Amino acid sequence: MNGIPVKLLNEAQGHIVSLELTTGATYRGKLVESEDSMNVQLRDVIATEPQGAVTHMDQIFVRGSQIKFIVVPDLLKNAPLFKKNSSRPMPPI
Amino acid sequence: KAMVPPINCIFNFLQQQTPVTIWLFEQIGIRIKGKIVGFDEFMNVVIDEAVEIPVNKGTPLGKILLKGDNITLITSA
Amino acid sequence: RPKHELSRAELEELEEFEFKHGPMSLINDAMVTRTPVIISLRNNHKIIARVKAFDRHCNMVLENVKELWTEKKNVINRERFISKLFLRGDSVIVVLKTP
Amino acid sequence: MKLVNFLKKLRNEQVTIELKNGTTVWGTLQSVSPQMNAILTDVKLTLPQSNGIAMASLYLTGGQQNIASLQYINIRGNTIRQIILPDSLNLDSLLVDQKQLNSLRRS
Amino acid sequence: VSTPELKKYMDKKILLNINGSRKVAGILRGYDIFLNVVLDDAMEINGNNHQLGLQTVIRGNSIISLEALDAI
Amino acid sequence: RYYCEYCHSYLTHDTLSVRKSHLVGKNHLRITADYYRNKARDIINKHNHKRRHIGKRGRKERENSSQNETLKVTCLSNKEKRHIMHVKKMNQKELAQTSIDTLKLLYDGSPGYSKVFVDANRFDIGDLVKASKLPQRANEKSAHHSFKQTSRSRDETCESNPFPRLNNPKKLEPPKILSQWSNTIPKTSIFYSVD
Amino acid sequence: PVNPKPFLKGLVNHRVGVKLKFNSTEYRGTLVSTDNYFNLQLNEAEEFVAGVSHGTLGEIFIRCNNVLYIREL
Amino acid sequence: MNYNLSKYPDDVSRLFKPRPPLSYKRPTDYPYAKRQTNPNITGVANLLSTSLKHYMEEFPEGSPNNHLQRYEDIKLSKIKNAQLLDRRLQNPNVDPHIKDTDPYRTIFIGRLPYDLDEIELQKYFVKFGEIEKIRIVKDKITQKSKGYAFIVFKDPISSKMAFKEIGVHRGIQIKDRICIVDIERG
Amino acid sequence: SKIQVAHSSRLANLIDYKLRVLTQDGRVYIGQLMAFDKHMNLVLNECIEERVPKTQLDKLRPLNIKVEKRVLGLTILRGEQILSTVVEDKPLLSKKERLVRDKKEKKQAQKQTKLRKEKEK
Amino acid sequence: MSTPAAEQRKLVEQLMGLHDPKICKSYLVGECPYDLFQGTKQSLGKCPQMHLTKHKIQYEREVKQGKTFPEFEREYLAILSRFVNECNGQISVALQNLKHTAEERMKIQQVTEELDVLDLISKRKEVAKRVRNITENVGQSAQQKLQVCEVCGAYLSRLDTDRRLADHFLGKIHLGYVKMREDYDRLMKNNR
RNA sequence: AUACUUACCUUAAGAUAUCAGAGGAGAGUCCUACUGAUCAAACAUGCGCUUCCAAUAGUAGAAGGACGUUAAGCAUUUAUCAUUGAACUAUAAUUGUUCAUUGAAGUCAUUGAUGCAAACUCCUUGGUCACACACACAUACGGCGCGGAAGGCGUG
RNA sequence: UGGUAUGUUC
Repeated sequence: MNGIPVKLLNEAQGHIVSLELTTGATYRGKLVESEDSMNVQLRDVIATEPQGAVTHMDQIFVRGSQIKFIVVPDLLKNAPLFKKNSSRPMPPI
Repeated sequence: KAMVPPINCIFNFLQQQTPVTIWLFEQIGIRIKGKIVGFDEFMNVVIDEAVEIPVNKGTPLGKILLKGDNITLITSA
Repeated sequence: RPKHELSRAELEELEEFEFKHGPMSLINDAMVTRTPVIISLRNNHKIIARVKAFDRHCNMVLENVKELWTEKKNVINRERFISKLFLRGDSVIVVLKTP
Repeated sequence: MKLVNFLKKLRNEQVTIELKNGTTVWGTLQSVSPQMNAILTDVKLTLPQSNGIAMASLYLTGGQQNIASLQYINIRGNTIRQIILPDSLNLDSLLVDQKQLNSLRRS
Repeated sequence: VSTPELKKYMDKKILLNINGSRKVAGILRGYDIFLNVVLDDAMEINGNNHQLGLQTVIRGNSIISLEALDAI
Repeated sequence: RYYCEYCHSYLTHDTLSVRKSHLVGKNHLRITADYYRNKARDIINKHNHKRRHIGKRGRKERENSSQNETLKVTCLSNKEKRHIMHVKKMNQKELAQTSIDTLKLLYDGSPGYSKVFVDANRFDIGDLVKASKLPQRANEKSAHHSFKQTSRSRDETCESNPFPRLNNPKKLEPPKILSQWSNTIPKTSIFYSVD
Repeated sequence: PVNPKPFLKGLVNHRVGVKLKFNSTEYRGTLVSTDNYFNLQLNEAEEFVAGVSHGTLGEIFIRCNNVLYIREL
Repeated sequence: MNYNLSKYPDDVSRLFKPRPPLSYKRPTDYPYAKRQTNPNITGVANLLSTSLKHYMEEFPEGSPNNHLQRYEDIKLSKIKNAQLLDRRLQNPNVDPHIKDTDPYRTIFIGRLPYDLDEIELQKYFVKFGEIEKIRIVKDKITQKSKGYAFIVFKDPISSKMAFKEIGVHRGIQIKDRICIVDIERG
Repeated sequence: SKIQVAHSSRLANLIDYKLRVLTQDGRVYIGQLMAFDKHMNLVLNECIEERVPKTQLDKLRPLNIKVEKRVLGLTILRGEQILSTVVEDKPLLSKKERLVRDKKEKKQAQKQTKLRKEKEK
Repeated sequence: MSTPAAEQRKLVEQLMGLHDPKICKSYLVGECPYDLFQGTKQSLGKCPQMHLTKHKIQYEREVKQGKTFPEFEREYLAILSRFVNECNGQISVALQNLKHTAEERMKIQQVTEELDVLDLISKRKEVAKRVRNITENVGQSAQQKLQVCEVCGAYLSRLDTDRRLADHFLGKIHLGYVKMREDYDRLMKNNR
């Protein structure tokens, strides 16, 4: 259905992440609320245009197809989404 | 006021029959001016009385079924 | 008619009916009469070849490919003969059939 | 009627692949996804006569020492422009389309 | 499938960027599940000024991001 | 369907309004915070030692090393090393949690104390403080604390508190010293200090 | 009032013109058939590079990937 | 970096001190204003004039398609089988075995046993009305019992009641099988 | 680089390998994969992104090449703007040690299910 | 749907005289009660009449300048009156259930046993016994401590703070029912 | 932990490798602890197979780096436009030269950026293993030790 | 035929 990477992107909500866009502009800020379509909203945004300059947005909202990548913090190195043999405690009928 | 979804925005834009400036792709693309008569779910917009002007001597074009994947921006001139 | 509400497992029959009596009349005529067609691609690679198979994505198998492109510096034409080819429908600009 | 199932019958076939960037990849096929994500081994790839982005993509894959010899490359579907099959393979027996034959028998 | 969370941008001035430079500053009147953006009183900003009619609708394919120019 | 890997709780068909409300509730917060704390504690506490490589040492190194001296090994009992390592763990966590807060209490009567140090009238991150108040939908969380808020507004000017010594200040804290090395302090002061 | 599908089913058997995205390929011919993915099939088409012609083509299949619009003369 | 909106406590936030910001350098690709494929692609009319005459001269004949020929042979065999089935099905008044009385009193019992006899079938059919005639149908190529019979009774109401009593209780238990009875459907 | 990548392996078998994934730009990401999906969205542990400058490209055109390396750490890269992925370096622990670790994870998961069944009673 | 293109096709197919029974008059005027209770626990199922956006836009364009139709307004008034009568019956049933819970048999027996022992010094003893009976009544009422919502007829609480109450008022049921009460009061002010 | 209120929601389907033949069920479909063949997975197992596994008879060195130093190393290149005033080269929205009033944004970086080149130091990895400090080879090298890491082929 | 979250009393 959804998959592991979109669940990991929805996992790190409310944390300082860093995006890079397809044009080359790198954003960095606190993730407000991520979605399954990766259309992600950031706050306290610092932006670097592909020309080179640095600016600051207050509340950005980027579409998921114009994202090169996004960096989650390192404590999500150890996540239960990464566990291969985690069993399921009795799903409901 | 309220919320106006883009499909109802284009539908009211169709009912009012305002003069239309439709933009397209970048420097190869050419800005078109006309009047909307039909559209669909993939945003294939049908326009009439089309005059094309390049990016900064317009030529008439007639009636055009402009496809969706090149449409960028729609304004009321 | 909406695509999701037609039927189940009978969409292949409608796809074959669109293949026989739709825009696919030229790819069908080339694979049954073995006539050579000229496919112009999105990077000036013009292909003269015969069609072997049809796909929904216009993925086409071509046999006895004679392809030609033009390098513009000055102006030279470089060609290549390739025996078997599997062409993706992403690259295809246009398909012309000769009578 | 997807012809990716035709490429699924092409295991251990020594082919070339021209990509949309312009790189020619000579290697044997191992497997291919139904989304045409094809894996190849015993690979040498070459950017012919330019595109500096393609030269960067050619060199920055490890194993350059402009023919680059690599052991294992997975290739995404949308980067595949065309794939050239060896002429010794018979296309009349690999394109039998047994799924299409079962669909015609089910009609 | 999922409706995007543009509820906080209901009556605030936003600034769309189009493809590397076309900064359309408007007031968000509505959106869809395709990020098509309806803007009232649009304004093209160049690094000069250009007005873009009373209402406009902008295709979500060329939309990359949007700056919330007004406080929330 | 949706399954929380943290809380080990299932859900109905995947609604964004339900999944958004699941990551706000207090049980998911407790389980998630405890899981992150325990995984960080495990990756700190895991002493991944190097695999040892012992070679056949040289002859003259053996005649030099076995004749210089023989050192003494110190070692402790089980409860002693357990108590010492527990004190070292609480010292490491209290050093990881602490921070120097001298500039906040040292510029307390400054005329721009209500514009930078108040942390609510701050410009760049003050909207983040004013946004999530944790609005205390429980009545007991609002009825528990009965002390003053002492919220310093931005509009406080220099006319208020003109003389900082008449309004009773606090004497500054002394420089804290290590308790394990507290026996080497000079016991005699330079000047006579009363009270 | 109108939709692109009845306008495009009624556009069959007319000297129509199709511009591509590249501003150097315009094909003007008689439309034959069109599917729901809006692939185009033309007959006795003519190539138009930046306005000037090069020669007649004939029966041709224009892919909906590279079209920009279709016009009615 | 100092004060957060985050719902997590400060002990979690000290563990969530993020990475340092990324060291920006100059990009390598063209910007998205310049990202496009190649312009001025010439027409294909030059290949049909000069290159087609050299292409047809090197390969005047094409390769045969064995898979398309096998699919066409399978379609032709299916069409011939359908035509033979239509000729065998299209070609009750020209049958000497169906030259009995009217079908109002003539019921048909199908899926009967292959080793049954006419005496037991007559004794089973004469229980709910007087039977006038009985005829078990067999194949013309072989003398095997196909399991079908036609029983014409003296009255239509008694034959209908016998057919209802034989087809209502999950088929009549004829001695090795369950043979249901119904109308002749002539 | 004498690694001898497996001859019949796929993305489920290439997990926890130090990949060297190529993109459309050529911005090569080096790091361990830990997850994927249908769109080939790859998370990358201890990842580094390397490029070549425009001045170095003239020397690269037909030796030493000074690549520009930035450190990303744990990132999550999309499958749209990527081109190809290879296996650069083998992981730390071996196949038998990963097998023993997977058996310990299975036994720990079965013990956790027994603890949930004991707490449910 | 799993793809958004089929959702947009559905929006086009449902977006593209006028006095016909197929058009939902409560939706043609606005705020149909079968629309304001679609997916909640108080759902009525599915509206048998069809809803359309083009007819709603035509009705808005007619009511802007052209004219107004009193028949659809009277039908919406009758539907709102029937739904308000059903909700008032539900609120009266909830008030009767609250009165039955406040007047249970064992609770009234305990209250009568406390009041039978409730009878200067005698006045102070009677005041202390009345305070003890009031404390027992407060402990009996605090076992549930459920009030009655004056508008929507739900259950509330007095010791609950204003934030959980504000979370209660922002629901689909309460917003829809306050809008229906505003429409009913507007139609009763216009009719009378 | 029990009891109750409230806010949101209440589900895209079909299937689990392929081919040929025989039998059963009222041209088409299903089943066979039915039979032969291909393929996949798991567990074992062997191929004088393919690659790698760091001195100790010393104070070293192989692979990958430093987001380390010398190093502000050496050689190059840039660090805003317009109106007017006192002269002015002058096809420009006076561009060029010296000085200034004013007008819109106005990356920090010039100890900056690119290229070139050497030395030093420090990090992660290993069989730092068992015998010996030894005279072999045109069919070029007795690959005929105990293993480990990666892979190929073959068998059950 | 149910799930998630929250607030009171024992």
